[PDB]
Amino acid sequence: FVEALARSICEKLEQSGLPVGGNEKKAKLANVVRKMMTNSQDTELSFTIT
Amino acid sequence: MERIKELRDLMSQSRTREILTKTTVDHMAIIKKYTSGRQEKNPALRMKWMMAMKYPITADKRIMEMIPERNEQGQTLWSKTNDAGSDRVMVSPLAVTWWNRNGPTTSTVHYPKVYKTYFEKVERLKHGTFGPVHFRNQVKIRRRVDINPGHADLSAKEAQDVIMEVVFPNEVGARILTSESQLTITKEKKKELQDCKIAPLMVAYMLERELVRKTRFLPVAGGTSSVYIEVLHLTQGTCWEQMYTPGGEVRNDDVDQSLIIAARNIVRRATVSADPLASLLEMCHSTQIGGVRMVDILRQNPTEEQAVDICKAAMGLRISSSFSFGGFTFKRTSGSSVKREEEVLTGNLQTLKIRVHEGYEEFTMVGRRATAILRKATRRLIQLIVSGKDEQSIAEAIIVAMVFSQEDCMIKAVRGDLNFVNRANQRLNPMHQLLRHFQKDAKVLFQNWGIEPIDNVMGMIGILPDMTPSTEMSLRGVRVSKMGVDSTERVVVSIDRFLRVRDQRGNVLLSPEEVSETQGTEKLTITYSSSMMWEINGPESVLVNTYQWIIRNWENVKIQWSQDPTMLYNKMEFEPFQSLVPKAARGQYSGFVRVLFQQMRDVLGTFDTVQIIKLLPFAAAPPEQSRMQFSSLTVNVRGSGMRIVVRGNSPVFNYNKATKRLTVLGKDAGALMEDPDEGTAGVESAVLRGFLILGKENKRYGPALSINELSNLAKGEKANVLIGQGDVVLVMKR
Amino acid sequence: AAAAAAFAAAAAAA
RNA sequence: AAGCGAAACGCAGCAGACCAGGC
RNA sequence: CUUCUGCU
RNA sequence: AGUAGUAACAAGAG
Ligand SMILES: *O[C@H]1[C@@H](OC)[C@H](n2cnc3c(=O)[nH]c(N)nc32)O[C@@H]1COP(=O)(O)OP(=O)(O)OP(=O)(O)OC[C@H]1O[C@@H]([n+]2cn(C)c3c(=O)[nH]c(N)nc32)[C@H](O)[C@@H]1O
Ligand SMILES: [Mg+2]
Repeated sequence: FVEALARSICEKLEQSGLPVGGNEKKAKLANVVRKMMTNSQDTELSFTIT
Repeated sequence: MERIKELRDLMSQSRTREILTKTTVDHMAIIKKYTSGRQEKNPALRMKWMMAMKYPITADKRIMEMIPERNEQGQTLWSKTNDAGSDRVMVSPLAVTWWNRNGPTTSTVHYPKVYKTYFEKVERLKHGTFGPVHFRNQVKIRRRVDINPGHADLSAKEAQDVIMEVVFPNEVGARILTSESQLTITKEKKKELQDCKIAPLMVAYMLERELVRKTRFLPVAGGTSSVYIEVLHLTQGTCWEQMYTPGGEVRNDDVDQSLIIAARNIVRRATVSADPLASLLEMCHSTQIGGVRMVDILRQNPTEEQAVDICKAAMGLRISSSFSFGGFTFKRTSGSSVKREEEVLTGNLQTLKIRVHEGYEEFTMVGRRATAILRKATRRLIQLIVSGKDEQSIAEAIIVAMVFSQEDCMIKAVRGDLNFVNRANQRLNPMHQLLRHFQKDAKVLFQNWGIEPIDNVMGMIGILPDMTPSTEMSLRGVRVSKMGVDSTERVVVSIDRFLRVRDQRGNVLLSPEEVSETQGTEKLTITYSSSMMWEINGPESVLVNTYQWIIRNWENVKIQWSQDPTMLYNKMEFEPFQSLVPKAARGQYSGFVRVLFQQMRDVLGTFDTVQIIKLLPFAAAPPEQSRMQFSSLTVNVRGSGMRIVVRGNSPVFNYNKATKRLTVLGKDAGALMEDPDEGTAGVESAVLRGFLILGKENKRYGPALSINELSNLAKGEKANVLIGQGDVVLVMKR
Repeated sequence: AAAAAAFAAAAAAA
């Protein structure tokens, strides 16, 4: 039940790439990262931490 | 009959009797899987190891009477030893080979009928047609595609209902078939499954495969239909495409959808052309949908769509001037409207960008079970007269009309868990999501829509939120007609050079502006047969191929840009890219880039190959002079505005200096040859309109400045400007 | 006067 | 357009006197 | 000794 | 001995 609740919550979170899997996960990550890079201001320097 | 004898024998044993008596049917689901054998955590090694032992296979105890213990060579086919945890005996693979060699044979005419899903693949592959293989820069996008199309007229429940009724007619339960499609399928399967001894579980599994719809996320580049997704590995490659036409018949809905997507792409591309009508005719005559020329398909498939009709008018066929929305065919009888994106907040706090239509308009809606006359204005329903056959149909037609109105009272009526982005975070169509949500539950919308007094008119009856008709009160601008409403007819029209369709009286029926801007995916693969083979591809492919063409023809493009740039800008190879640049900013970007190129040419040296390659596609549109300075240029890609930075590298457009390679949207576009004429020598001269980038700041001419604030400089003075990704540089105004 | 509705993608209300 | 665990159950009246009062 | 087993 | 590497194998239970 706790995992079911967490999964239901994660499905609504854009940054949470856990519930999805396979190509669906890669698609979600690519879309999310794309939008994140887009909405970023042209005058704002950007860095990525891995 | 022997099952009862076996049950008696089980009852006789004490432990078995206790198990049978104590365990309920409900408890069976738990004890059914009560085993000791733990799932193998390394099946490959265990299989490789067990094939060496004498008896790795387990066979039903019956085999002992069906196969000799040893063959003519003396090899033991089976052993009397009992498998641990079951009655199955342990046998060697020689037993399987012996059975396949001289075991008991039976008729197999039932297998193609029960395994129809697998045999249809072979049947359609045998009749498939292979075209030439074209090497291209394939850009495969990940999206949900159909694995098993199933039956279009049956849902999950309907499929299971038929399955159960066909395989286990006695165990069906209280469920009853309630559709002509279900009855026909059940009759056909029962007729086909006569005297079938195949295991019922396999029959049910195969029927489920054939009936239940299944979808999966795959990286597709061509058609997303099941007939195309199954052969996706063979057709679409990483650097090539194999023209393939699967055998058999194709679903009419797939052809209609593919034709719509192709027509929309064609009109969107031809709209930015110098001769839109000629371009549309040439594209339509060259395009093919699933191996069928679009020219001959438009003459047989109505597919009413703001783009299909246009294409038909261009072809001279009579158009319908109608569009399908929420299962209702809308025909605009009077009035006109203009689309515009508006930001709205729903009742669940979500924020959306909906394409609101401005202007009074009057429509006729025709549905399978209803017909209505609608009159709407900008985000407001003026009047609606429904003539549905049933109360449920009336509710459905009203909900569709309210959603189509886009009234604020309906947007605020959205409640509960409604998502406008799928699990893949892709942006769904807000109108479809609203329509689906309100069809699932319309009580809130009806409650919050509003009520108005009814003017007593013969044949018109009001309707209340609780769905009961009333004569004194009704929903705002809603009436129900009991006498019916009138009807489809195709009207010949004339199309001018700019794709503006007009009737016999000259009234403009269709224009390219109303065509939907969504860049969708075709169910059936679309093939183009012109020199610019990527003319009607999607956004990412169009961008990658445009820059690839620029790089491949760089040895000539550089000469043309340096000598006759005005004629080069009008090259047709940039027209598809212009289809992605926003209509409003097209002229501004063209003028800005043209001035930047001219100033780069005036200033001796300072040639920048990467800057020219990056900005060349934006110069194609006609110039529109302005004082605006652009830090980035926006291009539409599947509803997202990708920003190309004028100075520097961005994920959308990057030039790796180490490898001297260009990547567009992560796809390699080519290497730039070493040019002795480049000689950057620090100064850029191609970042600001009328300003030269001297280089690194020095904290002397000024602390910092903005891109727009820099307009204060008159002439000759130098100052520091914060341009790009936080990179302040010294600049000089001419 | 029974008539169709062309393209359709909707389910029944409750 | 979208998409996941890829049986059985709406009462009822006294009546008849006499008094006071209402326009 | 013989019996039993190579994921328990 | 050897495998191998934070602990085993170099048979084990009757
Ligand atoms: O699956 C897609 C589309 O295929 C590409 C498919 N489809 C449309 N028509 C058919 C068809 O006849 N047969 C089949 N098999 N499939 C068909 O429907 C789906 C549409 O997807 P999507 O592209 O997202 O929808 P889109 O075309 O972008 O817009 P949509 O929301 O459906 O609207 C349809 C038309 O209605 C116009 N419209 C909406 N409103 C609110 C108004 C309005 O208020 N006034 C006017 N004048 N027009 C309005 C939309 O702009 C669009 O033109
Ligand atoms: Mg009185």
